[PDB]
Amino acid sequence: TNFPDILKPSAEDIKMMVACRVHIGATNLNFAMEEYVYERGNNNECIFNLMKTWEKLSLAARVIAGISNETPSDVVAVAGREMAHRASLKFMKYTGCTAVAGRFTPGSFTNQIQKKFMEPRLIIVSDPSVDHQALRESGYINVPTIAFCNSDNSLKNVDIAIPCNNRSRLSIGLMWWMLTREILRYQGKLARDEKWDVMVDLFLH
Amino acid sequence: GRMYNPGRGISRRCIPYRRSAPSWLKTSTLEVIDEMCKLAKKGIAPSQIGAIMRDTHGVGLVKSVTGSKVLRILKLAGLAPKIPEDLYFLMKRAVSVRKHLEKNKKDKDAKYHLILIESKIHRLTRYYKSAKVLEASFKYDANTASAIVS
Amino acid sequence: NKKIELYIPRHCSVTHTLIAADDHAAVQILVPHVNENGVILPESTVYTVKGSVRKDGISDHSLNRQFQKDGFLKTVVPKNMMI
Amino acid sequence: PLIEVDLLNPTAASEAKAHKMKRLVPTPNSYFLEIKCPKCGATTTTFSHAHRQILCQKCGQPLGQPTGGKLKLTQQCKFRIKK
Amino acid sequence: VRVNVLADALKSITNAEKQGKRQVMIRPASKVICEFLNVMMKHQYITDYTVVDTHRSGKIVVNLNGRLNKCAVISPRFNVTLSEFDKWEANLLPSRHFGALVLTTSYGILDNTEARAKHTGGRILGFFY
Amino acid sequence: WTPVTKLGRLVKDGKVKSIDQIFEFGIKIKEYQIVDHLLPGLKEEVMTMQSVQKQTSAGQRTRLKAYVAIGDHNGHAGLGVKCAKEVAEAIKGAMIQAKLAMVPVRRGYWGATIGEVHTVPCKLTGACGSVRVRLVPAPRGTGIVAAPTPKKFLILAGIEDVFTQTTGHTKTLGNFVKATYDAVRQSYGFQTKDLWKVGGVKQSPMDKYAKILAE
Amino acid sequence: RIQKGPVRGISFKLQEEERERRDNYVPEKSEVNIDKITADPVTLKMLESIGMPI
Amino acid sequence: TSKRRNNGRSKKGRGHTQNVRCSHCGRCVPKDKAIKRYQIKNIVEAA
RNA sequence: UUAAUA
RNA sequence: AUUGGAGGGCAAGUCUGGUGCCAGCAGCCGCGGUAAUUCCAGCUCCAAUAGUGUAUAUUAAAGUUGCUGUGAUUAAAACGCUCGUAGUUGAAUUA
RNA sequence: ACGAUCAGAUACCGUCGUAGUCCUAACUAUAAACGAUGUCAACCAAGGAUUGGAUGAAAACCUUGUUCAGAACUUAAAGAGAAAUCUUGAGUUUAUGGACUUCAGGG
RNA sequence: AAAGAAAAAGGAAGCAUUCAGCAAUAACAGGUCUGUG
Repeated sequence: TNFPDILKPSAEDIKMMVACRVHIGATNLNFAMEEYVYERGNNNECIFNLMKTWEKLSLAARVIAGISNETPSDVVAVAGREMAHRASLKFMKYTGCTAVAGRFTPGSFTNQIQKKFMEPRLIIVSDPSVDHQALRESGYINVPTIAFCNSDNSLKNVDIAIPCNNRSRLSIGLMWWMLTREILRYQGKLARDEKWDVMVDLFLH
Repeated sequence: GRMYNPGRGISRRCIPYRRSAPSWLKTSTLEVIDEMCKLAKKGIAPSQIGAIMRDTHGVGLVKSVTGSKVLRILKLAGLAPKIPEDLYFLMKRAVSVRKHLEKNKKDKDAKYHLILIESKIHRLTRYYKSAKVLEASFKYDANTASAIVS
Repeated sequence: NKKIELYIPRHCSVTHTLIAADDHAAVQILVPHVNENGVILPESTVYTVKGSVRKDGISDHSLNRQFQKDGFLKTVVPKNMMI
Repeated sequence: PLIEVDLLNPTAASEAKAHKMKRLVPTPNSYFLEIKCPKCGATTTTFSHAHRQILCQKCGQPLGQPTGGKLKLTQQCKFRIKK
Repeated sequence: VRVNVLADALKSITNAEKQGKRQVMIRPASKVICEFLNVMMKHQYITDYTVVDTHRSGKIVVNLNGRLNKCAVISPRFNVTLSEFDKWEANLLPSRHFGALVLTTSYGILDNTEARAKHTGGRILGFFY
Repeated sequence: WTPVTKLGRLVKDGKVKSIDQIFEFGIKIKEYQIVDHLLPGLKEEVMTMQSVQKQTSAGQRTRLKAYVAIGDHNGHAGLGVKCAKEVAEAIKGAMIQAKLAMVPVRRGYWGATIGEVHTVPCKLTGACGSVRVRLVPAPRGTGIVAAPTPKKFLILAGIEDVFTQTTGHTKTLGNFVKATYDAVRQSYGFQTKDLWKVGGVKQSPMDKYAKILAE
Repeated sequence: RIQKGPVRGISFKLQEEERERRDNYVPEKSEVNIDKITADPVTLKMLESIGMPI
Repeated sequence: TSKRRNNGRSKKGRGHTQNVRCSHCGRCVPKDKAIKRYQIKNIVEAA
């Protein structure tokens, strides 16, 4: 069907995610991401349902691979926090989708006379809290957005949200790596039955 | 909200969605009537009479067992008081405040609340007369309510 | 003779209301279909979200109901909200 | 709330949390129970939120003290909820 | 206090659709509220509704489908004559093809179109675009 | 010439043949040359030239503010504002802004479908500041019953018959036109009974032509 | 200042080449363990809820 | 108009508060509107 | 400390 | 073929002669202190036309009297507060 | 009433000082008596904290979950407004009508 | 951490080395129609 039997995660990915403490959120829970949270922790820390994290991740990868088949440059991935600069750059390397690592200039999506006027068809943001500028410009240019949201994040101007930890380098590096691996798999460039050559430590900061 | 002050409380009772008697209740209506009429002779208000049955005899609602309300049963048995229960308890409060007001002439919050209490009495008496419960010759007098409400 | 309407407008997939010509926050998400091997297909399912829906911070949940309805997600939205 | 749930079929957990009247069909939180008096074997049926001192049906051994919202049964009184 | 329960219900429905909600709850249910909803349903402005009995003038749950711009009630229900239908329609409906009044008549609670066909006037209840 | 945005590239190639195609998918217009390419022979009408002033240490800095309205007589219109130190530059800048602010005007019939379309489909209210302008459909014979200020705009939108009821400080010529443009702007956003049908699935020009544009 | 350390506004060919040699360096033995794992007891609740033990 | 939402006071579902005297000019100010500061100092200067 | 007017 | 006007409201002159904060125009804003687009005249043309100006009053404009239909934090305007009769308005429910 | 200051000072500054300030009885009936926001009722975006109950967990008080009532606060790309601002409304109003009372008509 | 600052030494010269010239936007109804065919 639309979610065939081949897209379920292997036990290793769930093994890896717990090893990178992806499932652990923050203390305060936003109303929008109550569904993703499974149960409050012992120390009042949100614990995300890892199955729902993967289901959103594959769906996000399917959307990205659809646009990126024809024109990879129409996907823009921004990473405000320094713990995601390497991950976003590595994503740019293996997919060809334009990446923004440093500070996001407020107007690079709307100022057409500006020399860095970039017209995307999709935006990926590592953190709605940090990259609010890229998020808010999507409301002026008619562009859907994908975000890696923690339990405290504001789910405004985002359309596909990936509930995960997005503070620790292990959590940030893994999700970008897993997103890139799944993007290529949908693209067909990577057989689903074989192991990717590049390991996660290449994405870590 | 409340009639006179700006308070707004929703403290209520929640009748269950079962108009019939519960399965575990096996007492017949004759035992309920005889016990409830025995309490009526002891000089107990119908609001309190039903409570005693609910707490002690497990008869929480009387319309569920006998099919008729508490006041209607007492009217049939002749134990219904001449002055309705809610009007009597309001006249008892007005007398109580007025007695305190005799020695304490400088109390201006008791004079304000006595005004509110007596306005309630004239609102209820107006309703009961239209409902034919009270004869039109009834009238609340502070020089008279002391004896009838004692 | 000449056509009455200048154009036939789109309907938001969440609120089932028209998308104004000036609504500059209205997105359009294309979800391609996959074959049995997980490799996507040229065809896709189109989704539309009105501008006001996105700004309230509710478009993500509203889409999840639609994604789950069409089968792209299976165990995301619980039963009591699957309306 | 921005996220909305089904209104005809509310979950048991949500209905248990709601105020006794703001439920779909309002239900009381009280119940009728029977207490096993420690002195004898008799059982007395009584309300949950009783507003008076409750004694055994056989003898005058007290079984509960009314405290503004629920009977405070003694530590040695065992009760079962009548269904 | 609650004087017009139909006013409370129709303001609940419009507020629900302005926010884009899928379904709304109306606490006091009446015959007039049900007949008003049935008129709207026949013109396909609401999907359906379900009346839940609570032994206390129970509740109504209405399902909305992106179509009811505004449903409103009209304060004191003026006695509307058959010659006054156009004066009311020209005032309350956006055009001559879109809206529909609602009137209570001896033959039931009807809209202006089928009350005109039955040749009868009555007190006006409300309208909906 | 020399388009910079993706839609500007598409229209210059003659790939987006209709301005209504842009309005369907809500793509923003950022080149005034796009509108000139898709709507040739537009008519110009300068509503007013009001002069504003800023107090400075040496005196007053007078600039001329131009309100111009544009739009072919077949259901399109636009209002733009620009203030500049010269009349010539104020009108030219406002003219550019008017083309960028193009909007579709939905109009219908009054009582029956006898061609052609002449009046607004329903009652529309434009909410500027204190000024509020209401538009009511009218029969064939009646012209635009309105003040000269919004009548000039309503002519350019192709609305031959309408009724108006204005409220507020209509002497504010800046807001008077701005309220008329607001009432017309939401004509296609109001869901009538005839727009219930979803129609058919269409393809966005920016998605099906993305391969050519990038390369 | 360049000899002491890098400068934000200065970027030359030598600096870029040094960055590429060091960032692409990948350890032969990854620092993610396989035969140890191990976490607190409440961690094991989700592994068994998911469906796999350790 | 209203330079402050709270009118410059600390007043709420009260509506009369007692006066306190200013420490310098001896003016009467309401207790909530007064600018209250606390001082804890040694009776011997650092010299 | 005092400091009015056009 | 006359009447009124030619700064704006409001269609019509930055034409020429006198007049110089005087005479005066001006329903309102205002123009006139010697280079008057507004005074007094000459020419020209603007509106209506056997009619055209003025004054007073009615009506519309006026959503500036409000039933349709107004406003009340700061523009004018919520009684100091509560009780209270007339008046107005009043939950669901009956084959 | 003095003494200062000042051009003068019937004032601000300093000293003295009658009525008054205080209690009882009786009048007076006005305040920027202000939230400059009438009373009742329905719907209504995210929170954190607090006062008083109810109810589970955790050994009167503290720490947490739910819920009722109260005085408030923070955020809004949303609604409204001429704007300031309002959001426990000043929102749901030219898409104009839930009930009632009072008041205003350029200075 | 940076733009930079204060001695001291060296130097003819270490206040931007010192002193000057040119010196933006806007304005006064500031002076000159007795400088001008």
